[PDB]
Amino acid sequence: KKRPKRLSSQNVNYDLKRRKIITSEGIERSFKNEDFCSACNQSGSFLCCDTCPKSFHFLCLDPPIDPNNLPKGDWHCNECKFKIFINNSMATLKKIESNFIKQNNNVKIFAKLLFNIDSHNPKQFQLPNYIKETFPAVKTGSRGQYSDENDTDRQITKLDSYNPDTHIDSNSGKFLICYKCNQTRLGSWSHPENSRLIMTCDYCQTPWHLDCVPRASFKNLGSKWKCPLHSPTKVYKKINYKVWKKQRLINKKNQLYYEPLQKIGYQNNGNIQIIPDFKITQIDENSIKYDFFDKIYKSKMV
Amino acid sequence: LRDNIQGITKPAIRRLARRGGVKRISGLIYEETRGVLKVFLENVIRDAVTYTEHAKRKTVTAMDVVYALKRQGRTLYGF
Amino acid sequence: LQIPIKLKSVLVDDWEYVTKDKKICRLPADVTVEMVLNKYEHEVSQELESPGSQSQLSEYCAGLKLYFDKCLGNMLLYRLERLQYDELLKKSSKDQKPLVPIRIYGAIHLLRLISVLPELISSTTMDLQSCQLLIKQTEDFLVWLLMHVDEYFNDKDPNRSDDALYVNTSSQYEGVALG
Amino acid sequence: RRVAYFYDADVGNYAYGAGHPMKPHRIRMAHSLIMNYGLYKKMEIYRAKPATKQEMCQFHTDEYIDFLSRVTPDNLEMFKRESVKFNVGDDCPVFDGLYEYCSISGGGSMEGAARLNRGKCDVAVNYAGGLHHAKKSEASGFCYLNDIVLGIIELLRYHPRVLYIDIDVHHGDGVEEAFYTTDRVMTCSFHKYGEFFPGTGELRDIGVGAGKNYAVNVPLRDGIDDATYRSVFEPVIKKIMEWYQPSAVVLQCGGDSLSGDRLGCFNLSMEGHANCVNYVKSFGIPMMVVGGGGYTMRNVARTWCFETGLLNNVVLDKDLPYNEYYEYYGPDYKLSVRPSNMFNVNTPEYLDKVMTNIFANLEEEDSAEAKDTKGGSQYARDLHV
Amino acid sequence: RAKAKTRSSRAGLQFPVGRVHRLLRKGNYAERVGAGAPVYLAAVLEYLTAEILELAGNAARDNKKTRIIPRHLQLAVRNDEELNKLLGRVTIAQGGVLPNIQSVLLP
Amino acid sequence: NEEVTFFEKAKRYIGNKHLYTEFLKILNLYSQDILDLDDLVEKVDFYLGSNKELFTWFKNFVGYQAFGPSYKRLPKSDTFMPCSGRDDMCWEVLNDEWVGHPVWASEDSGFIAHRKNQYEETLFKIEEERHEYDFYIESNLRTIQCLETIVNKIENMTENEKANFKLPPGLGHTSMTIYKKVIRKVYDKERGFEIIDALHEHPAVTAPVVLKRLKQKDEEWRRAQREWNKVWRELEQKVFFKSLDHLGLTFKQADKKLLTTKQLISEISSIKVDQTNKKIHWLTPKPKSQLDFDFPDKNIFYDILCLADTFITHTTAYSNPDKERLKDLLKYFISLFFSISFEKIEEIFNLFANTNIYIFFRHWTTIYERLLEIKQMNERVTKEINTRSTVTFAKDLDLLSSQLSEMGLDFVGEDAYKQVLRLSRRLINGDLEHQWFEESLRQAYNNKAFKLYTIDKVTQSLVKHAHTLMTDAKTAEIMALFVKDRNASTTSAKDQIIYRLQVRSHMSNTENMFRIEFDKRTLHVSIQYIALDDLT
Amino acid sequence: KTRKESYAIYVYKVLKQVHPDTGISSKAMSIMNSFVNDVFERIAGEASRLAHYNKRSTITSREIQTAVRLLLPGELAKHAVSEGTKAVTKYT
Repeated sequence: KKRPKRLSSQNVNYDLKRRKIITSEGIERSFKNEDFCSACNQSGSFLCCDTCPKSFHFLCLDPPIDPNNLPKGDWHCNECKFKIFINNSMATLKKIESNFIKQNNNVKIFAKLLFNIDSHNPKQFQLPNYIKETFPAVKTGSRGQYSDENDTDRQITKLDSYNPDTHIDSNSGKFLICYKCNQTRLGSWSHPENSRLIMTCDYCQTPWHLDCVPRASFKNLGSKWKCPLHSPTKVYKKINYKVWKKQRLINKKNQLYYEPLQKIGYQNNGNIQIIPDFKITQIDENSIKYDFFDKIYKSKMV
Repeated sequence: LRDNIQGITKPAIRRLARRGGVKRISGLIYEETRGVLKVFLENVIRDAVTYTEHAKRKTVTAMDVVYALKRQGRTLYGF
Repeated sequence: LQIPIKLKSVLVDDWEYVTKDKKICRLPADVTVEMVLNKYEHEVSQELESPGSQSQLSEYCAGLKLYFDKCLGNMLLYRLERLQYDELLKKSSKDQKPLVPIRIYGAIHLLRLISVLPELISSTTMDLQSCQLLIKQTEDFLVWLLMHVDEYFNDKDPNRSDDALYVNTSSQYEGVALG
Repeated sequence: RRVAYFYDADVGNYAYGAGHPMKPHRIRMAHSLIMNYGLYKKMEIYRAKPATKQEMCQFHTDEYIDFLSRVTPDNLEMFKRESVKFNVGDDCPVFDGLYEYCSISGGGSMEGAARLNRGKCDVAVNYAGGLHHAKKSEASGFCYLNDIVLGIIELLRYHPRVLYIDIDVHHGDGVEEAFYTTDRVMTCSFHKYGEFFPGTGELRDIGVGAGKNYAVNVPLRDGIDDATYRSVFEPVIKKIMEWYQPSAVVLQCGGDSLSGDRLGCFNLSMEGHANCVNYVKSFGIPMMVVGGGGYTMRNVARTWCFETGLLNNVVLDKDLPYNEYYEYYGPDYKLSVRPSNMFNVNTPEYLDKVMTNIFANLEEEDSAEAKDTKGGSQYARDLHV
Repeated sequence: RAKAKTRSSRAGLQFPVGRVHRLLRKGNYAERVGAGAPVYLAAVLEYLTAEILELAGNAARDNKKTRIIPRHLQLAVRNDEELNKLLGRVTIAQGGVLPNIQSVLLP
Repeated sequence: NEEVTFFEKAKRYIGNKHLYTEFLKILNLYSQDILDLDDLVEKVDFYLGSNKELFTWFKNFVGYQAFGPSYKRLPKSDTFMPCSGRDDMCWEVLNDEWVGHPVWASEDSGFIAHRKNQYEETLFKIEEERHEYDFYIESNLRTIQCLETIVNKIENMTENEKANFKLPPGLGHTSMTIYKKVIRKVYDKERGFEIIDALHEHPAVTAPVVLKRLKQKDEEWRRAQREWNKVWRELEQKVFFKSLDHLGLTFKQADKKLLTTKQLISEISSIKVDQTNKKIHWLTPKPKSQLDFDFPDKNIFYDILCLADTFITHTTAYSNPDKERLKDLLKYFISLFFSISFEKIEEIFNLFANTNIYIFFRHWTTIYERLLEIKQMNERVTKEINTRSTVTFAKDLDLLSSQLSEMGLDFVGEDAYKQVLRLSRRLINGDLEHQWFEESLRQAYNNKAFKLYTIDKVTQSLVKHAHTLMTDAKTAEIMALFVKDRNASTTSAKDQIIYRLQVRSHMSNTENMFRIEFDKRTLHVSIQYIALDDLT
Repeated sequence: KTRKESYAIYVYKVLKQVHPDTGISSKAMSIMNSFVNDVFERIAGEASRLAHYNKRSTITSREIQTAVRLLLPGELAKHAVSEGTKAVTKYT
């Protein structure tokens, strides 16, 4: 059992490998004794160039060519072919795009902005630095998607072992209390079936049980789980419609703005904040009582 | 501008080695000298760029170069 | 550039539709460059002076069309987004008709184009005096887009009505796109 | 009652991939547990029909079949474009025999559906198929061709209403996504909602349009025993059989739900897996049974033999008959294996809530294919050695 | 007052922000010290510590050792090119050197 | 009737400030006239679902008295995807609009496979080895019978048809892939195409040699498969039951960390603070508590002691009189707590005490409930060990002769309880190996009794929780006070308060006091972690 | 006797976060403590001379970022300041 050499098929092939001895002796008589895409930031079908070590995907090309038939000549690059085609060409000893302006008809506002896209590499949309720093809550991802509610290399639990964890707080030790049920229901070690799984929130640390809300999995390996007690990203109404796609968080030079309006009968399409277009006023509890009084007065006419 | 590693002149490298007391110079010395000068220059220039970008400045002063040389233990006087 | 905060929110929502929700805008777009450039042609002549900047605005629109024709596959058009660019040529290679993106692409691609222009003007010797009115015209475009946010840019979803200028991507187009 | 088995000689003669979890070894050796016991007294054996290009193509697209009928590992380089867009890349390895295995599996599925349609056979069981994780044009969940939806549209010719019960294999979704806006097809699946490779769906998926409140889905956690499986299976099935007036069952047995698998941990023994078909066989509604997966061929062959013995309304003995694959199973030599030591995580408060809100929301080419060559030459009677 | 919460937990860090701030203030490096400087320093130290300990564990995994010894730390430091460049003038006790033999020495 | 007090009542109910801001945002979102009735009722059911009186109070003003995150609709532009053979009603029942993706539910997180440890890994490795070798040999024998079928039909009569026997691909069968597959398997990378082409275009010539290169290969494969199956069955004899265990293998490391006092005090304090809240200003907290323990029989109070003495005679760490004094004190708690004078060894009364005796008693009922679970399946195991025996088809190569648990470790011929207690005593005495006990326990049972895998460990803790029971001054003092107050007849609310105030003022406030209420009615025992109404 | 400042528990919880089943000996842990102290001293000195260069009496996170870009070469600094960036993004 401890010697897999002779016990296995050593004469013919191996445990699974194909030894050469089938090809060596085959009793035959019928022969009668004689790279990486900087503009893609992904991985897949790469295509390089004969002049530069850079590579691009087969799909991001400006001429759409099907991947089952590669272009001939190993696809000389956009830079090299456009520097041997239009850029470095006749009428030397001067700047090439100076004579471009004299070749334009009925267009003058783009003096030199049409020659560059003629002789530049393919490139997908990458977010500008000022736009991505304009929203600090918006950040790039692993290869560069949008990542706000999602979620080093630089070149498990089966029994009642995790349920005792995440019950004693790491900071204070106080028991986190569930909302819908007033019992945390840790369970018994003598009877494991009394143990109940509880969850946590990555935003406001709200406790939630697995029985109050329907969950079965753990959304913690690539997407932050949001408890069903916050403002939704979009609402849906049925009575052509408005979904209220939040308003996003602006932070540059504190551009969120903070001023109390009358806060009632204002119709600011949501967009409120609590203190004890793109206009947001503060909300206190007094205006909450005011506009609920207005709402239940206008709702019940009889 | 895009290809300027040839701006370092081979007889200039010869003069630099003559200042160092070199009697005989091989032909493969020049390329390695250009490479080591390029990597040292880009290290010091990166340090000076970081120094002048901490101060919200777009021009590199001589004091930035002096402090960059002091960071690597190659402090130069006169500036 | 003074991009409006609402318009910045619209652009970030466009990025989140392209990347996370992973949806693709309609090839027969309801809105395109005609109902903005022709709107400028027949709109600015009723409240401003007849001579002066009218001809320069017209040639600016012509230059924007000529730039949008040859810039669609270069400065715009995300990795997922380029898929609809391919078969449009495949239809064009058999129907004996050249393809232009002038009549077929919406205003969000105009937003993308006017958002990628600051990072390429510094590559060449851009003349500031001849282009100051160009940043002025682009900021006119941002304030005009800040004016019209309801009847042009819709926030709807294709789950219940197909009038949101944005439809989902199936696993067929995911497989042939993200390969 | 009358039951029929569909089996081909070269149905286990394939190779799905070297070391890949799902295997084609499960079906053929299962037939070795059919004739060796003596179960052929009620077995109507029909060989799987070699379906052609356009005969089965009423569900999947033309280019999909044109790819799988002209792909070999020898010429994978010139077909690399369709390998990455049809989900036949690293998820599904490319081997010779894809088209023929898919054709015989689809032929067996159509034969079972048509034999249910005539009513000559009360129950049409077939383990040669069982591939349902695929969609209209993709091959996800280690399955290439969806072999249940063609059965659905085959029984839709006569039976206006069908009942699809999906025992957990790999969180199947093709049958659910194929019919979502139609009230004539009812889909349900008891499964595990987790971070699986093909896992889609949610409890909130109830149906839209005309198919509203007819596409229910019951999610469970990682690890459920037989008693809790019965307690969660009984009330929802009783409620939907009360409120639909059923006509046909296309329930699919779970191959990956047994104790011990490469992916998925579900604690059902032979009794727990048998009660799912016992509850729906107590009604007497005619039924066609689809086969399952199974990352371990021995356990899935044992539960398939137990299922085939159970459809004869008899209890097969707790001993396996001798065959050419007699040494595959465990040293106990018993058909009923013991359940694994999985902790019971499914608290019945969540199950009661699922029952409560489920009760709340619920209140060409010779088509109809029943032609294939007769078997009987696939004799699995070897001698002891 | 209120419940005491450390600044490391607010910033998602394990290294102490307050201890780094104390050593910065008592270390007479500057007259005034910003709030984000101890957080940034703690993050940098935590990242460097995690990278070095992960490299040491990787170098000790094939050595059948489940504990970090100074030889493992020396191997992790000198094996990485950027760690060798940063710790160019750094001597590690009880670590020795890398076990490399030149090609001319081997017959 | 009024609505102005509901807001402060809800503010007191929620408690947390930021959750109150979130509730305010949700209620304002409802107030600004875009939210339907379903959204507001489904949000109130989560915000204020703990109480139904305030819910029904809210419903008198307003209220009633589609799909999830996946399955998103596709437009009617890409549906014209021309699928041949589509019938009239095929478009009616099949819709391409609603499709679902795994990456849509994953939300850019990849896919993670649920893999086990190395035992299941090597089990799956040898399982796929078995699959590949069995598929190879069955394809080989199928090709033997296929090539033997098509030789007698053209070898019998004449020879002109031998030279010209042109056939379409398929070899006269419904199969279309298998024979080329095995020619590719048994030949080179470039040869197999021209061997199968010759075969196709010229049979009855290369057929005898392709049978010659397939018969002796089949017989060598059969012999190597027989020896492979021998070593394979020798492997399954150890790894069949080990692959069925996922929590008992980690139970050795688990029992070292969940048997501490901190885990148990956190456990009881969990239900203590579950009982503490939502019981003020409208209800009175009962003196009786939860976490009760039931003792159905009394024979389990002695048999574990047959191990316990067997431990301390085996352990050389303790001195000479330590063993006899431990036995004396343990017989003392046998005598006074259960009110039993003496019984043969088998092979409302309330007490106030502290943490160490509490966790000792907790592991006492843990072992008691482990043995209660063991005796719960004792009848069914003693029923079907008798049906468990070797078959008559396994005598070819002497299966079940690996000497795993045939030394008397099986449950045949005796009761399972007595045999497992004897096996645990053999573990205690050191005659039996630990892994041999683990294999015997996982073989004789259905892998349900995972709790007894570290029993010696826990009874070590037991004697430790006895050895420290009469070591320090404080626990010995309270034990002497309990013995002096033990008259086997205590009346409630008569003399227990004097003892409570005498024992509360002697210890400090750091060590909390717990109480045990035991009565003779079905041997009921309740444990309360009382913290209030004791210092007043 | 007297209390001594050390980086024991912090380095240990970082190690347990990145390697749950790998320990460390006393000598190597002293090496790691001295490494942390030396990198702290180097970054503090670089930030101090940066602040003295600009006549700045305040050392903020920008000084630490500049010091990490200066002393640490290659991309190893960059991820580090990226970590510092999200540290600030978690602090604010």
